[PDB]
Amino acid sequence: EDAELLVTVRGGRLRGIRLKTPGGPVSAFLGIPFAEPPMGPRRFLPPEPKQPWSGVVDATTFQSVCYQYVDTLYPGFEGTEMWNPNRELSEDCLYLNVWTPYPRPTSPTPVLVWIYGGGFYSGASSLDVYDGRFLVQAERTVLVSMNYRVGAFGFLALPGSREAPGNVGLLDQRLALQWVQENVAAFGGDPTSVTLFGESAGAASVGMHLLSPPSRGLFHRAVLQSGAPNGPWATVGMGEARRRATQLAHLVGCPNDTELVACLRTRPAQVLVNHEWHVLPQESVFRFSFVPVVDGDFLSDTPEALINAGDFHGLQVLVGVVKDEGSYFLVYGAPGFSKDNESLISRAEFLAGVRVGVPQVSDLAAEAVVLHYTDWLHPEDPARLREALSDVVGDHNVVCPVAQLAGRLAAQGARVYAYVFEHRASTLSWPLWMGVPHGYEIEFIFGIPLDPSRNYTAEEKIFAQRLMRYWANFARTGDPNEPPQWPPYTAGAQQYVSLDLRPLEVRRGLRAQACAFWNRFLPKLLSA
Amino acid sequence: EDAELLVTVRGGRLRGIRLKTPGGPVSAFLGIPFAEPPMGPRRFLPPEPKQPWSGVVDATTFQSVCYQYVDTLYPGFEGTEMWNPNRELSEDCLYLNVWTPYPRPTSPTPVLVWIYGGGFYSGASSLDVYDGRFLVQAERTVLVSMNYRVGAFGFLALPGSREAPGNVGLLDQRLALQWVQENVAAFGGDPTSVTLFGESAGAASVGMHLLSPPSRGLFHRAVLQSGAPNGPWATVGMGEARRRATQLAHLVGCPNDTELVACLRTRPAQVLVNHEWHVLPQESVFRFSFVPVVDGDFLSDTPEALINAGDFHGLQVLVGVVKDEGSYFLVYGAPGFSKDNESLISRAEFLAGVRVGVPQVSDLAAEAVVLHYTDWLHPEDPARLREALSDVVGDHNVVCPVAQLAGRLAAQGARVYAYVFEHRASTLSWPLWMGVPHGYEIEFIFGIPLDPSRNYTAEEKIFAQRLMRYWANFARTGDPNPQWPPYTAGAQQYVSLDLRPLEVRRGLRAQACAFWNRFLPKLLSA
Ligand SMILES: *[C@@H]1O[C@H](CO[C@@H]2O[C@@H](C)[C@@H](O)[C@@H](O)[C@@H]2O)[C@@H](O[C@@H]2O[C@H](CO)[C@@H](O)[C@H](O)[C@H]2NC(C)=O)[C@H](O)[C@H]1NC(C)=O
Ligand SMILES: *[C@@H]1O[C@H](CO[C@@H]2O[C@@H](C)[C@@H](O)[C@@H](O)[C@@H]2O)[C@@H](O)[C@H](O)[C@H]1NC(C)=O
Ligand SMILES: Nc1c2c(nc3ccccc13)CCCC2
Ligand SMILES: Nc1c2c(nc3ccccc13)CCCC2
Repeated sequence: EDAELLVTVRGGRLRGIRLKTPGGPVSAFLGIPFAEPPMGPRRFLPPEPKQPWSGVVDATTFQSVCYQYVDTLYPGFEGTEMWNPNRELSEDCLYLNVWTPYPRPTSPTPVLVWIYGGGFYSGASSLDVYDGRFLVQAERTVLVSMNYRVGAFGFLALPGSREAPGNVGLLDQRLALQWVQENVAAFGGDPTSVTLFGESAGAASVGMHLLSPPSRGLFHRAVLQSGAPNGPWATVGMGEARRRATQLAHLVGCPNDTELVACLRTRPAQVLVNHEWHVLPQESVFRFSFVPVVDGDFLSDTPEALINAGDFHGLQVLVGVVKDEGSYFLVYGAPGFSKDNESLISRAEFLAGVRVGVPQVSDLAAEAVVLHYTDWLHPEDPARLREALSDVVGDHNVVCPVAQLAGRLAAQGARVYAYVFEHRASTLSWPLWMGVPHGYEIEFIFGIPLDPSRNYTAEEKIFAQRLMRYWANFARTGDPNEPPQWPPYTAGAQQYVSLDLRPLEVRRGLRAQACAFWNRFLPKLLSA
Repeated sequence: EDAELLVTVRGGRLRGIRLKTPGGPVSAFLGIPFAEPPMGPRRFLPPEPKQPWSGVVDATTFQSVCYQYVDTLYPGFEGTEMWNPNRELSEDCLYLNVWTPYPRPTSPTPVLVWIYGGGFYSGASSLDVYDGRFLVQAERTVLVSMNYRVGAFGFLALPGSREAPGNVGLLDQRLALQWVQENVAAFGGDPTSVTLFGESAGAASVGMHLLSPPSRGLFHRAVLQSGAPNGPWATVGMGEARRRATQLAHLVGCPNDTELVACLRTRPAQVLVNHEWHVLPQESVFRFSFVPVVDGDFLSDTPEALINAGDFHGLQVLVGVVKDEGSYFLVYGAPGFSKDNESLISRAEFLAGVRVGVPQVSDLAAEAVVLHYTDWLHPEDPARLREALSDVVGDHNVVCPVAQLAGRLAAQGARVYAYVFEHRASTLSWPLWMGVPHGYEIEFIFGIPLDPSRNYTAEEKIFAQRLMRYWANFARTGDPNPQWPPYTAGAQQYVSLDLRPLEVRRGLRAQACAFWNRFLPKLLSA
């Protein structure tokens, strides 16, 4: 037996596996339990640490995915299946993974912690596209990813109740981050240089760990990719959380908060998932039923409030977006859209879709959106209309939330780096009109193009290697630049770089004209 | 006696004068009385027609300027003095002018009727820059201009009262237009082809005649230059009109409407003028105390409602703006501005000026303006800020009202032509940063460059002749015609007027004017 694949952590002994890379061998420890299974009476409760075990836990394959809705819109389509669970669903799912160089490192090695996205209703650390092996081998880091509860199992909140307090999925993450502090050295990781990185809801979660003091001592640097804690989708108010938890109970035959959660706990997990989307107040895209709740505990104020009031000196942050953040979401409810035609919508469809992409606002607010995103020299051009609705959804949900976070953090002491990821993968199966859709920079950051079994080009492999260098430099030093150069983002100059097969190009403003509308004006209108 | 300079109109006999022009003689009848002098007990009342006279009235010079404020911000500066009165002030001012070719045409000739602007508080047909002689001698048309009462004397309104009903300045205009129908033939004019054209408030008045049926049988075609009846400055509501009338009264020592107007009539005209600007509710630019009031009589609804609801089939309209409508207005009250330095304002000054240029709106509305006119990659560039405040003032007060007027008329049956005038006159004395300011296309329409005594270039003279042809072509055919296409709500085509040939372009500040015409009203109701 290979001693490099035996590790003792505080709970007990683990047996790992050796994995091949086009470069060298990597050690992987998959399916390490870090919490007690949140089953039965423990559904909806904060995670409790994993009791220690005798014998040797076999950490040789991915454990199960937390219960979640499965995309069925395009059965068999690679563009959606790559995000669907690739292991059995279980509520017994709070496991984490460690990838480390082979043999295990000598000296403390810098640690990357990955938090997956998926709108807080979906995701898993087992997905192919989050494979740690390439970053570990190429950039000599230790990489940890964790599963955390999603949907109602992670974020159903009856605020004030002991029985369903909310944010427990967030607490899953924190527990994993605590686990990393106490055990990562056993694998050669340096617990004093831990960098959090995530995408979609994972980037929102990274941000929430920045703004929650108990989490803030658990890591040192942050990367937020196409997501932010201040997005209109990433948090919910106490009342709406209570209304949504309550409508779910009604939809599954339930039933006193205690009597209500008690009844929810007797229902099969899959039953809750089947009614997940029906709790939403409105037909929408880019809105999700059970997300983090602002109740004064995990988040003492709204993420936007906490950003504006924070002393962020001594923090380095890497943030960015892809070119076409909003595109794919349109085929999940915007009238006239499809992945299978050109989606050249009519003006009436555009106006309809504006209410789907910016839900729950006054008619005045909708008109203000229609005003900003219309070219009044071409009010009915279908191609321009498709592009504008994509820009509405992308600006409203990702780009302008991210721009606000970056600018406020920068103006309040943080060193910020910003990127726009502008390369469309040669392997992409979504239509060409979707551009670079939300999420399709992750495969390059994780180095997936280096897999020979996959058919990327020679330039994409080099591109992936550049990206891994940028991210790893940021982890080690707080600066993505190699020790043409990538400048910090400031509230004034608003400089960012474009990542593609061409060399770095520095540009100004993350959609500054649009994001003035969403960040500066539209809040004021909504208060009157 | 010269038989060409005697005309008989329904009131009596008139004696004219023969005028020299660079291109030949022109007959001019200047100072024809068309109403009884609105003096004494007739201050504030509708004009009453001139009663006929025996003998021969000498219509040989411009009559008096109606009582108005005189600009003193830059004493002696031609840029302001050229608009100030060039005759004595009097309430005895209701005279009009007729220019006609020499000898008088023997076939009926199409008529252009000019209404001057000046914010409804100032102006005169006497001004050099409205000299009719050049248009007449070049395009063989008959040109008429009239004086109309301005300020309180033309537009002070206590709505509902017979003693100060308001809009009497407009009725002065209407009376002159009635005069044109009964008498223009006596000079060779054709009362069946009359084209109204005006600028600033004169353009807004042209529009109000389109939207009031009694005026609408008195002309056939319309030209609106840098002004429109739907502009935020061109009308006022009944209540606000009454509030300003009443404050003006209080400020000059006057306590019953008939007793209030009675007391106002005992005040010297100059006393009224001195207190004109004090009734304005707010510090502002591009706002004027006494303007047309929407009271259901002359205007049965607001100019927007009447436009949006009107069937305009069979109407031809020529409309347009200058390049920099808003620029000069800023040195009259916007913080940091001067005609004498570059006025490279600070952002703090910019934000202040937005409240002066967009007066009487909610803080929310003010913010909506700041959003659309800030470049958020250069939020504090002084030059960009200067250019942006100019655009705020010009777009809100002129460009977008005219564009709204143009598009709605086109979409409901009218043939519309639109222009942007982009030539800065060689003679201009306003600073270079103001561009082509509001009003500095008029001299080219009237052909003033043909005056040899004035130092225009040979290219400006050719340019002036080209413009006069366009306007006169529009007057005779309804079509100014490289070809100048109709303005429509979809394609929104307009032409650029400068020393280069016609260039067709799209949209009268379409992105900005969607804000002012489509969105901002909705925001102001909630
Ligand atoms: C441009 O000038 C304005 C106006 O100042 C007037 O005109 C100048 C040419 C000069 O004659 C000044 O003395 C005049 O007062 C300047 O704005 C003024 O700033 C002063 C501060 O000293 C202030 O008291 C005034 O209220 C301001 N005037 C207005 C109308 O707001 C402006 O600073 C000058 N711009 C420059 C120098 O770049
Ligand atoms: C594009 O597709 C939209 C969705 O229609 C669905 O998908 C297409 C491919 C067809 O199979 C259709 O029958 C399905 O219901 C349409 O609503 C939209 O009109 C289409 N746009 C076009 C054809 O230009
Ligand atoms: N780009 C993404 C898509 C889906 N889920 C995702 C989850 C996380 C990050 C990107 C994603 C499901 C629908 C297909 C697109
Ligand atoms: N441009 C104009 C100015 C004034 N009056 C005007 C009147 C009509 C048209 C343009 C004008 C008086 C102030 C100086 C500028």
